[PDB]
Parts: sequence; structure tokens; C-alpha cells
Amino acid sequence: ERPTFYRQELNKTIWEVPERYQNLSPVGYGSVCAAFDTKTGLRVAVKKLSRPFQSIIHAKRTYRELRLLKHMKHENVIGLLDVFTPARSLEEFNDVYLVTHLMGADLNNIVKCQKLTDDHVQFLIYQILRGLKYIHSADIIHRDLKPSNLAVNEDCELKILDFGRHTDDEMTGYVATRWYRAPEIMLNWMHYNQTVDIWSVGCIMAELLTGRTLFPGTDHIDQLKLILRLVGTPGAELLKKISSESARNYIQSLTQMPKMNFANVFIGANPLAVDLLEKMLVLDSDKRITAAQALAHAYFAQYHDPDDEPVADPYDQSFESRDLLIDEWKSLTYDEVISFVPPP
Ligand SMILES: Cc1onc(-c2ccccc2)c1-c1ccnc(N)n1
Repeated sequence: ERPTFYRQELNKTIWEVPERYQNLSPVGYGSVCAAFDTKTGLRVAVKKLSRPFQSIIHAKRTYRELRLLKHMKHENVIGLLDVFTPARSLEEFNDVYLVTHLMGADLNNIVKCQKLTDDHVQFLIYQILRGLKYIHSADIIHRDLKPSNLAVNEDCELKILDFGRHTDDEMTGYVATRWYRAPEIMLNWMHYNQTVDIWSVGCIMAELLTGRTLFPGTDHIDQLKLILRLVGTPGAELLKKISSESARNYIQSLTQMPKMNFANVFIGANPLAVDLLEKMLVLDSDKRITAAQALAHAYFAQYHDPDDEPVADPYDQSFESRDLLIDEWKSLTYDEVISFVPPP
């Protein structure tokens, strides 16, 4: 049946949670507390969504996040341990809490201005690609892959968190929020797809290899110039695919540049790593390596197992193109909370 809930003000917010969750301590859309789940013995992160149904946009976002997390069942991706509301009925339903494994440290905490060993890079990138193969098989695009969205424990085990989002202000200037974005998304060149995530993986892998940001642009234009210096300016083939006439006109104003030699950029790196980087960091998204293809690349020889890289169950996201009222999104959300089944 229904657990017993207890009340607690954490900072300046009232949190009402089942008794199983103890020692709630603030750690960070909503707010997150770390807690101890006495039922499972797990250190958990508990997220209370802020005004989940304040608008149609917010209500749809709440449903989106809950649907996403309920679907994700993979070792290298965030899983949903629990979801609850103190509400006893749809009528009084106003708050949503989400529970997952507590992230202790992220990728940034492990890079820390320093190079990693090649075996470490292999293992870390393998896990991102393993997770991505799974995410992409469900036709989901992360859209926001960066080191701070990747949890890594003490045994170097990685999970992809925080699916995509970001406003114009936070994408402005010398900011990590933009350094890992594919150029087609950064400058809205075209209708983008799953390959945007592969670009991000390339930027991440390079940074693990060198210990430095691959494209630390001081703004959109600076970052584009950094990108084109490395990969070369686009050819006619890609230009046609830039459906944004305006973005295409600006690109054409730039002096043509050839692709650089990646072995001269990534001095001393495993030639197999260099090769993979060349296949990920392709300007034309149509021609980038996919996660499934990248898993089979020689660089991951010691970790690759085609029988241990699972795909996702089908994910129905027809709700995305659906127009509903707040109360309707709210009822859908309530249905999903009530139907939740915890993992074993
Ligand atoms: C960041 C972030 O953004 N959303 C969540 C979240 C998602 C679902 C349930 C609980 C927390 C987290 C998160 C996840 C794990 N650990 C920590 N410290 N934070």
C-alpha cells in the first residue's frame, strides 16, 4: 500500500518523502537531495520537481522526463529507482519526486587538467558508446552530452545522465555548455539527428587524451573557426544540406581550409584513437560513425562484445507531437507515477 510520508523543510522548500529515505541533504527545473534509502541500502539522489504543472510547457516537460527515465534500463544510463507523490488522488496531485543512484563524481572530476592513460580512455569512451547505442536504438537523442553529465564511480564505471535544456544566455560566451555541441546544432544549420551525440563523444574523447578542451570557443563564431581549422571548411555537398540559407551564406564567406593531420594534433596518441577521432569529428553528420559502428572499431578490441551491448525496447514518443491541456498532461503524468514498478 501507501508508505508513511514525513515532512521536512530543506533550505526553503517543504519536502514530503516516504520514511525509507533518510538523512536528506541538499546537493543541487527542480532541486536535488542526497539521501540514504534504508530499503535498498543505496545512497540515492532525490529530485523534487519545481512547479511541475505551472504551464503546458512545464507539464509536458514533466511527463517527458518521467517517460524517459521509466524507459531507460541500461548499465551505462541513468535508471529510475523510484518515483512518488504524497498525493492520495489525482485531485490533490501537485508534486513529483524522482529517485536514482547518487552521482558521487563526474567525468570532469577525473580529467582535472591532466591526461588519462590510453586504457582508461578506451574504457570510459567504450561505456559512453555502449550507453549511446542503447539510447539511440530507442530513437532518443541526448542533445547535451558533456563531462558534467557523465557520472563515474571509483571502478571507472560510467553512467549517462541529464538528457536534453539550455537557453540563449547560458550558451553565450566562453562556456562548457557549448564546447561539446555539434556545429549543425550550435548554429541551427539543419534538422539534426542522433549523430550530434557522436560529435560530443569526439570532443570528450579528445579532452581525455590531451587533458584539454578540444574547442574552447569564446563565443559561437570563435568556436566555429576552431572547428573548421581542425576538420576543414565544408564542401559543396555539405553546403547544400545547410537548409538555413543565412547560415550557408555566412559559411561561404570564410576562407577555405583543408582538414588538419590528426596525428600532428594529437601527438603521441594511439593511432587507433586518432583514426576513431577522424571518423567521429566529421563536419557532415550524414558521414559520422554511429555508436553501433564505433563499438566495433579496433580501438575497443579489449572491451567489445556484440553479445553484451543491448538495444532498447521500443519507445513510443507520439506524445511529443500531441497538443494537450495542463490537466491532461498532469493526468498522464499521474498515471505513470501510479503504474511505476521498481527494479529488482
Ligand atoms: C544533475 C541531476 O539532474 N537530475 C538528477 C536526478 C534525476 C532523477 C532522479 C534524481 C536526480 C540529477 C542527479 C542524479 C544523480 N545524482 C545527482 N547528484 N544528481
